[PDB]
Amino acid sequence: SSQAWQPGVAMPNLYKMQRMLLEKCDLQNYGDSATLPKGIMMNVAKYTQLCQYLNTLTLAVPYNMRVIHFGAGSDKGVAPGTAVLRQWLPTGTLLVDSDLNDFVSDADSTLIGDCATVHTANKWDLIISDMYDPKTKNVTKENDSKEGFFTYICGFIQQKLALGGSVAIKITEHSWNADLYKLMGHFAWWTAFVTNVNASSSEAFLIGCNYLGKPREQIDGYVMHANYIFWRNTNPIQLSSYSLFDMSKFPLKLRGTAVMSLKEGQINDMILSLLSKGRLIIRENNRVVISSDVLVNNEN
Amino acid sequence: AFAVDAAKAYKDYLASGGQPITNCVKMLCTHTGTGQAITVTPEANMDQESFGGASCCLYCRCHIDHPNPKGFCDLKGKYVQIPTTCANDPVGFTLKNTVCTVCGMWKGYGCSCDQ
Ligand SMILES: C[S@@+](CC[C@H](N)C(=O)[O-])C[C@H]1O[C@@H](n2cnc3c(N)ncnc32)[C@H](O)[C@@H]1O
Ligand SMILES: Cn1c(=O)c2[nH]cnc2n(C)c1=O
Ligand code: NA
Ligand code: NA
Ligand SMILES: [Zn+2]
Ligand SMILES: [Zn+2]
Repeated sequence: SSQAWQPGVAMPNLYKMQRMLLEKCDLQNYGDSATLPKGIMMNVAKYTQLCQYLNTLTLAVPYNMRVIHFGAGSDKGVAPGTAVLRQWLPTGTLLVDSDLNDFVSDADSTLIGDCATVHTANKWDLIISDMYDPKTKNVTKENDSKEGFFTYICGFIQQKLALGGSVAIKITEHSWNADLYKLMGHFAWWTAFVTNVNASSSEAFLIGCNYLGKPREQIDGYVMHANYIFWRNTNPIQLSSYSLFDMSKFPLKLRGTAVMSLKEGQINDMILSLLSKGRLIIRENNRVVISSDVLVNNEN
Repeated sequence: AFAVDAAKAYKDYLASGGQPITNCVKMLCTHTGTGQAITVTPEANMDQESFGGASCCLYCRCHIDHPNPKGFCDLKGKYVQIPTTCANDPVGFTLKNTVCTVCGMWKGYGCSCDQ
């Protein structure tokens, strides 16, 4: 319907409330491709629509904002998604990206290695992940919750996402993790978002909006992934590139959201309310310092 | 007294018919921007395409040292505007052309300071 003019489709709330069993994902338009604007890469279009959707949420956007982007490399050796994120984010936003393999980036700093090697002294206002291993997709085997980089991402959110911050983590039918869905219940709001340019794929971005640091709701992540697939199986999404032609309101507005360093005992219901509205970020405002662990081997 | 001359190699490669470096990252934008050469956000006008800067830098893309004595890059982390007529070779364009230090436009592709 009018969804073709949106950047994509978010999982309707009624699907989130079901108790489905996990089935195979069988998309009506599987294999179809969207017609992209001349010379535009799929991953530029994909990240553009993701950012267009993120514009509709209550994201906290402080001064001195810091954003980290995992899985930012491509088989082309460049970082299209990072370039879109830097376009979208306010000028001056600190942007760090990372991937397993070497790539050329517009980020302020880039770490090359397994994401599990990545450590940061500071907390973050937004975490984006496009990490994906195509070897997880095996339609001949049972589809269990995956660990790997998802285990890292869950721990990283709980240790290094500022309260009030948000995440967008790429999943697919086979690339998913039950604890990550469970962690969506620790945000004021959450959804699974499918970009219109990639509507024929079981890909979605699992978005947690405004981190509360504790469960607002208990989510069974096995059931929730089954609910996500049930939604995808019963709701064909028409491939569409329409929203890419309307960039007039693309830039993320520098809201100037307040940043406060609060101790756990100080986070009352009024603070939680402010966090829930995108009106507050809780973290230190110190320097951004990152590192990657390097395993040292002498093969002589 | 030896250093690899990457700029000359790419120019010579182009002049002998080599295919331009590809996978420069083109951005979506309104194409109603200022048209300046290198900007903090896409600024293409109707005559230009905007690209992620690092992907259009010969030295970035070839994994080699920048000629800036401190190794600084003019393009990485910014957006470069390329005339649409030259967008088949953004790396060659940024290598061969120079930005006006007064108006910020490309010399010969926007800069009117000599009027
Ligand atoms: C779909 S691609 C990334 C596309 C990229 N976002 C873009 O803008 O074009 C998947 C990325 O996730 C990375 N990745 C997969 N597993 C990883 C891991 N354990 N640690 C770090 N990066 C990983 C891959 O190397 C790969 O570059
Ligand atoms: C999403 N999806 C499908 O919809 C589909 N249909 C048939 N094979 C399929 N595969 C492998 C798939 O991943
Ligand atoms: Na945020
Ligand atoms: Na998959
Ligand atoms: Zn460079
Ligand atoms: Zn000039």
